[PDB]
Amino acid sequence: KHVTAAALAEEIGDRLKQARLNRDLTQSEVAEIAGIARKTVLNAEKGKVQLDIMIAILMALDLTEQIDLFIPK
Amino acid sequence: KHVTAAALAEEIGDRLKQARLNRDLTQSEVAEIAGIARKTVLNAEKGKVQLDIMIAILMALDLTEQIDLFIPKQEI
Repeated sequence: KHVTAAALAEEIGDRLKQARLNRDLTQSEVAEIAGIARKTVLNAEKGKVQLDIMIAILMALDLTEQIDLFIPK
Repeated sequence: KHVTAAALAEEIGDRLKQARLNRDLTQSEVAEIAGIARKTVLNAEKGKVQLDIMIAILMALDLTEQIDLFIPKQEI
């Protein structure tokens, strides 16, 4: 991939948005589940998010089982 | 897999650290390659990092594709 880190972060944000839509959830619903502000979820879907917050969002979508496979050892 | 988001971020920090060590790189050298501050790398290895910065660190370690195991591509 010949892409900047910020552009790839935006692509990951889009994947998070798609995962959410596939689960028929709104940003407000994801925020309520994770116990965070709706604005924080909105920002995450733009690629602007802290790692622990992103993980909390993913846990709200039941999408953290793959993380065991991320740079493991 | 019953763990908190904070704990999991810290576990990812430790994985970033061991990926770096396996490549014989220092924190200073990763920062240099990625064009960021040393302290930013130090904090990332403790699990304190923004998504774009984590990606830049992965790119410095030639592990960019691993991001697809953090959030896979999604169909409609």
